[PDB]
Amino acid sequence: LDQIWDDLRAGIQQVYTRQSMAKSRYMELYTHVYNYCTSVGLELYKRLKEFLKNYLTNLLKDGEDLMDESVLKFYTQQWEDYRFSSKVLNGICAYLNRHWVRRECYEIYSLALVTWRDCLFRPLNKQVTNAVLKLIEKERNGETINTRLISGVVQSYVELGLNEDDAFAKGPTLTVYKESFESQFLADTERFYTRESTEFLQQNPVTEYMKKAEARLLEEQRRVQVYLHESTQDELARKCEQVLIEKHLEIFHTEFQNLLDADKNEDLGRMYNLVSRIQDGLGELKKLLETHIHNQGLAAIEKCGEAALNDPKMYVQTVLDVHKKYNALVMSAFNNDAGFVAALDKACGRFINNNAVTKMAQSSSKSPELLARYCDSLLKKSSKNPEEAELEDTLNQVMVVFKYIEDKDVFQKFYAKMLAKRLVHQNSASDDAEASMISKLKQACGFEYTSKLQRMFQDIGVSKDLNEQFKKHLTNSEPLDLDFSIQVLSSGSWPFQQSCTFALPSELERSYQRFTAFYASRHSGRKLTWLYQLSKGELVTNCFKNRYTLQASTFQMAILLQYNTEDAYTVQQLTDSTQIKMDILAQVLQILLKSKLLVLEDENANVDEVELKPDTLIKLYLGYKNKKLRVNINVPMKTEQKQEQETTHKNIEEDRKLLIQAAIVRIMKMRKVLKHQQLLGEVLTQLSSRFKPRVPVIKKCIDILIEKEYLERVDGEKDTYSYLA
Amino acid sequence: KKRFEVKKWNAVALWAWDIVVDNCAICRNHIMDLCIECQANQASATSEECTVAWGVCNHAFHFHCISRWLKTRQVCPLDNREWEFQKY
Ligand SMILES: [Zn+2]
Ligand SMILES: [Zn+2]
Ligand SMILES: [Zn+2]
Repeated sequence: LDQIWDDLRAGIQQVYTRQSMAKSRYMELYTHVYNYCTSVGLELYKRLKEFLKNYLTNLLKDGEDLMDESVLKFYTQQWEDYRFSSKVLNGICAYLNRHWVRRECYEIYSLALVTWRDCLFRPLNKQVTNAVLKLIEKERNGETINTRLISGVVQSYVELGLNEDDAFAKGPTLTVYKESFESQFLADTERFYTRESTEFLQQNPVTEYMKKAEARLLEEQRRVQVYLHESTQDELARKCEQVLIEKHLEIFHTEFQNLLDADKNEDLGRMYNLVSRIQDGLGELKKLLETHIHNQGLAAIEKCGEAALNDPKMYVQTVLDVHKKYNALVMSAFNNDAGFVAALDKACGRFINNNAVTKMAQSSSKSPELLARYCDSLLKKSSKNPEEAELEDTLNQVMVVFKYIEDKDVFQKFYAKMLAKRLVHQNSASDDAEASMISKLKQACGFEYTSKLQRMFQDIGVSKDLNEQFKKHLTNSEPLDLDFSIQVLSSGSWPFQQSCTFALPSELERSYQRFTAFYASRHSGRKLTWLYQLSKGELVTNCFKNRYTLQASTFQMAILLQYNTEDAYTVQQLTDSTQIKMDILAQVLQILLKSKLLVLEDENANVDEVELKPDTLIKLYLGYKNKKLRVNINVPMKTEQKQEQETTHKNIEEDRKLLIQAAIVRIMKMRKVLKHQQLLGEVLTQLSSRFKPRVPVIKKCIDILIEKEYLERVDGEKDTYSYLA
Repeated sequence: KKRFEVKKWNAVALWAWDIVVDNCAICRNHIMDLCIECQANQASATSEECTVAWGVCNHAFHFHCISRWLKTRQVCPLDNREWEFQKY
């Protein structure tokens, strides 16, 4: 009764600001209560709550309305000494908490806290927090701050999370924290930087802004691991982010660009990581770098120009420069972010298939050509040789450019007409070079792509074999007068073209008939068509006051062996004896003249410009003299290379048509009845991997496919066709 | 005086099959712009397209003379085994 409560309070009034009271006191207090609940004793709690609800009201009286860094030095220590005591008090009321509170079917310490948010539901919710912010505002400087002053404050509101009846609290209590602080924290923190952002924004640098707004973000993260609670950090961060990065994006985009125009590159990394944060942040930088490098490329080649147009190393190289340049940027400053790798790739693709170069040449397809021509210049017998890895490496580079080639049919087709010649003439740099190229290309475009490159190869080993068969057949009952050697290529597997009606000069009759005989001993019917436009042979002179070994084309040898008799023939004369078409003689005579084995009547004639007329004499120049014994005058027409490129390109145009038809039919079969647009669309979907047909070309194929009755229009329907078998 | 003597000579030759030129084979009438179908049905795009289609067996016929066989049989109208194409 009123007895134990008078002395119980006597102690409870002491358990606070405890003078290290002897355990004798607690023991009394404990059983003081043990009995008070046995004499329900419900009243006791009623007394306790009252005692608490009072002491604090009185506590508030002190420090009453004294916001600040006042409540600081205060609300901390106060909550502190209160806590412990309330803790000790629960330990005391223990018996109470037991048999009273399970009877429900309301602890004291809890009561202690609830009783405290009635010190909160007053000054300490409102001005104290607004003190904390005052201290926190020392984000700028100062020190020092004494985190301890805020930690207690914080851990308080956290703890006072609430406890008026849920039982215990499933997730974190943390309703008071946010609503009494977190909310009031963030809002006040934003303005800080929102003022400093715009402050800086105008007074300092787009570089020395990120550098800072970078660090502060870090700080804000720091000041949460020590004046926290756990997620006020991302929410805190999510906030400082919006304030530093992303309402400043346009204030960053214009800067990002300049950071490109100047290779100022760690400025881009921070530019990135910052925007990396904001969701959908890169979306634009990814378009700026995308469109940016595109320029660089479209420019760096633009400089080269009329040169690049005919200089593969330069063209391909200038390209592999812009690429390998900006690639390392994405790998570096942009953390090889696939999104930014796309930018690069999309741009590279854009300017590799279209640029000052292709424009001049008037066609996207030059690019693959120049990439073809490059490789050949690379797989061709080099003046010396190239270092293994070196080649293999550049060859792996050519493939980076290839990776963006739109007309890969064009590349392939060239790389083919080129391998042809290289194979045909044992003129390859390293054999393992080709072998690697073919592989390097097989990977992307499968065996099918490289099949023909391999057919040619394997078909060449054969010829080598058969040649021996003949070289052997010689040291047999059959001796040949001159060093003979032949390449017997499968009319089907090579890209050659028989020839220009030759007359086979006598000195070659023997070797022709013999091997022609020797080949009879193989394929009963097999036809040999002798590619004279492509055959070697050497000449050895006795007429010039020096011994030259002319390395010459068969046509040159033909016209040259002609001088073994009457000395100076007009053009008509050679085009009758050699039986080699004027159109072709002239260009060859052009060459023979340019090397002065031949010299025309007029010693001033600029052979390299003069026009050959049937009647124009072609004197053998006997005074001839070369700075070399063994001269290789077999560089045919200069123009040939042009007609090759030309005729070889047109050889493709007609080849895309068939592949296109062969798609239409393919599609029209699978579909049976289809609308124009969809038909067209499909065609692309198909052919993209090799080349993007131009609608008007397909449109053409469609008709051809109708004429050839493979598919017809559906009478009484706008743009529709039916697969008619 | 004026003397050149052939010391070396590297020739190059294609090797076909020789069920002769005589014509095409699967329409037979020389590997000309004929192939039969185009000749009569001339002045049509389908004619201005007539080329040789090289086998793999090395028999080759006009493109058409074969396109138009395949819609039916795939084997090679001269070497039993199937077609393959290559070169135009
Ligand atoms: Zn035919
Ligand atoms: Zn035809
Ligand atoms: Zn065949």
